[PDB]
Amino acid sequence: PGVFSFLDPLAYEIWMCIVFAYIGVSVVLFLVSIFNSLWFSLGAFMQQGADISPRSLSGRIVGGVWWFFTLIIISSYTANLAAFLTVERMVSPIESAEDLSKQTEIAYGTLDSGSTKEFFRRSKIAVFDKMWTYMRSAEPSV
Amino acid sequence: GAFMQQGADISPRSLSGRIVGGVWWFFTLIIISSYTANLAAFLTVERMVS
Amino acid sequence: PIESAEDLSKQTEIAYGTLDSGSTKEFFRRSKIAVFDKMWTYMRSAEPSVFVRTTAEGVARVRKSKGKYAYLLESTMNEYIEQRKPCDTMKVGGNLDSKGYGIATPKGSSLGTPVNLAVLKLSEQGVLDKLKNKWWYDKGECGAKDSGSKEKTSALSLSNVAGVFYILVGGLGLAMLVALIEFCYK
Amino acid sequence: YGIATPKGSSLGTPVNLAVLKLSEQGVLDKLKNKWWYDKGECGAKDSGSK
Amino acid sequence: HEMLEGNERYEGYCVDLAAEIAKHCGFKYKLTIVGDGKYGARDADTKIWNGMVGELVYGKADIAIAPLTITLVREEVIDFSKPFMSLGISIMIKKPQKSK
Amino acid sequence: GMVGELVYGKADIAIAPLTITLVREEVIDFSKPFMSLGISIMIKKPQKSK
Repeated sequence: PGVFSFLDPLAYEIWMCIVFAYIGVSVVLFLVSIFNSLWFSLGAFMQQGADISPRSLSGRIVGGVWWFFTLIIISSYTANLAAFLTVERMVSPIESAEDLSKQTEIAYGTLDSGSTKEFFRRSKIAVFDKMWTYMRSAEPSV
Repeated sequence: GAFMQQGADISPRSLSGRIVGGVWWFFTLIIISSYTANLAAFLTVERMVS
Repeated sequence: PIESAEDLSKQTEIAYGTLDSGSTKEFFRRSKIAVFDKMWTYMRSAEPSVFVRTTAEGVARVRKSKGKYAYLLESTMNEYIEQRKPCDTMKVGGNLDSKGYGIATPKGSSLGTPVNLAVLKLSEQGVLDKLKNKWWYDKGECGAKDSGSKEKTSALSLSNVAGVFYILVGGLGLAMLVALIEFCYK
Repeated sequence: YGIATPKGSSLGTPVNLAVLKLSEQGVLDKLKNKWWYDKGECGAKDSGSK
Repeated sequence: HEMLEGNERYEGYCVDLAAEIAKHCGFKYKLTIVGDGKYGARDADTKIWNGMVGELVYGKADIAIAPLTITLVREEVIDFSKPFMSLGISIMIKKPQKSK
Repeated sequence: GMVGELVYGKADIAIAPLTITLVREEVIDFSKPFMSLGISIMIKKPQKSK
């Protein structure tokens, strides 16, 4: 585990851009209205974005687009964070024997000579046949 | 009443309280997002027991 | 992204060509069919030359185009490359014309008649359909469909989010322009 | 499919060669498309089903 | 291949098909590669046959087990058996992903 | 059938959808094929929307 597992659903690059847009919008709200306006824009990012415009309006449309901007990023992070977790549920922790022959990421092999390798050879069952045909031509030698 | 609507007024904004909730909003923004994501996978395919 | 073959002749963003000499190029030349005639007229006067020197060039030209070039060739070679790394090619739609390979004997040979009968017994016993299934899918280097189930791609990109930043700064550009026309009136 | 002639018939070799000339001149692909898509009844169910 | 000798040097579809044809017909066969490495064609000026189709006509081989495309120009000098694999011209595009 | 009328002299050539099988190639000569085919799937038009 660990703390990162937070920038896994959201790329490293986008974390720096949302902070730039945070200060990129907080500086536009400073010109429409040095320490009290930046303190207001932090109290504005805290709540959607952008007041004291008063009302009307320049400011209204600064955060009105920033709200739609910040409403989107939080919707994109939630969706992609749902995907990284659903794939872990859908993979099936290997459980039986036929599940091993359904994927090629976790390769498999037997002994080069013995009752194990000979069993997959002369096998008439469907499941064991695919495993041998795989391991017979699998490179490198499983 | 500040936990009710995101976080932290009566600073007002200026400023210390605004960063108390300003971080608390981002803190409560990620947690609520993490709830909907894990609960979605909980309604997709469930075992749901041994 | 493309299903049938008549669809790919209806656009020009994804240029298409064949081998510069062979059974494939001559088919479009003498084709009395409506769709295939329009394809030859385009490739006949397409610049730069959509034709390639060797068949190996036609596949390398599809893999380097990021999806802006398609090569026309036999269904055997196309289905075969689809099962080879990096699994970046894909057969789409049906076949254009009907053709086939065959075993050849000298005329008036003792092998002629027996071998010909021998091919049919193999085709009906599923031997030909099994050797085919052996040397392109069994000994292949890619799933297909076995790759649509083992989709282990859970990535996230920045290029998708860049649009919301555009409308933001574009909204701030309209905001500062409105800001400048609000400090003058009052 | 293929055209069949009795064994040892004088039509065997000539008609066999004839099928290749029709296939390589596109006449077979033309005749195929003539009685399948041209004279077909579902002109809107073949170009929209892709 | 530099450790083997004979038919066992080679492997592939037509290699396995060569055995099946020999088995259902009973004859000892020796897999040899075509001299010029070409398929079946006729020159424009010399009008001499080259490749595998040429070796059949001129008596340099006995049978051809290869991806030989059944064309009318070859059916005249040699005998083509029934087809063993139907094919046709298809499209090769850029598969996913893309991820564009 | 048709292959019967070829072998038994009651015909000279068969131009029809006659499947090329081994049992027939032994009694009559087939010409080169004019129309390749195979077994496929026929599903009903997907009832989209709904």
